[PDB]
Amino acid sequence: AARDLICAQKFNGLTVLPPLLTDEMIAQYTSALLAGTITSGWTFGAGAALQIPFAMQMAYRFNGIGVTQNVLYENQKLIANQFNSAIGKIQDSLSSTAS
Amino acid sequence: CGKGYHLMSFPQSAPHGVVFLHVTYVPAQEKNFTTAPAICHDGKAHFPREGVFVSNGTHWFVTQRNFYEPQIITTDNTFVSGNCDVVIGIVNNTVYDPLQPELDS
Ligand SMILES: *[C@@H]1O[C@H](CO)[C@@H](O)[C@H](O)[C@H]1NC(C)=O
Ligand SMILES: *[C@@H]1O[C@H](CO)[C@@H](O)[C@H](O)[C@H]1NC(C)=O
Ligand SMILES: *[C@@H]1O[C@H](CO)[C@@H](O)[C@H](O)[C@H]1NC(C)=O
Repeated sequence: AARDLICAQKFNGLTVLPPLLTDEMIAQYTSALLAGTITSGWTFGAGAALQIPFAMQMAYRFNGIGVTQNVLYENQKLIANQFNSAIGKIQDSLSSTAS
Repeated sequence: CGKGYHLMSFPQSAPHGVVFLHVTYVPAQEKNFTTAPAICHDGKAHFPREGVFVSNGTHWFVTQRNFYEPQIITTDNTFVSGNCDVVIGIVNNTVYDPLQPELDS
């Protein structure tokens, strides 16, 4: 067809080098960080990864910000529904808006 | 200030720079335990004040989060909120009351 701009760049001595980490390696790192955060909490970032149930981890997180942990255990399904709805709104916004 | 739970730091001089000696806390020897979010006693839900409910094969204890120091579940280290029909994963156990043996004796 027609001459590309990248070919005209390459013919004049300009070269683009590939990065050391491929996208699969970045995805593996992100998945490892996500699994360590979900299963262990913050324990995996300061030593060995110690398992904890996720409801108890979220009770720990509420106890961090000054709310007593019975608030989560009495409103667990509502907070789960709010989190799922917020992830759904992020998915809808990323499917709709591109700015 | 380093990797782990930070405790102290010491500065040292270097040519065109500085060197920090970060002292940290790293947990070492973990152990598997069975846990519950609450203790149902006399129709009331008991939540720990600070720490976590753990269990060996027979008994239930309360211990702090970063070190295994099990203690007898008592009304001093637990607080009451609601009943047992709401919390998911509640278990049945007894809670010690220190006033009853002092009043009886
Ligand atoms: C705990 O249990 C898991 C699976 O049952 C096992 O792989 C692990 O070695 C146990 N001990 C520790 C200290 O995690
Ligand atoms: C659990 O701990 C209690 C108190 O130390 C002890 O009496 C009991 O024998 C232990 N049970 C098991 C199965 O280790
Ligand atoms: C806990 O005790 C209550 C009443 O004592 C009983 O109705 C309930 O079934 C018990 N729970 C379990 C898991 O045994």
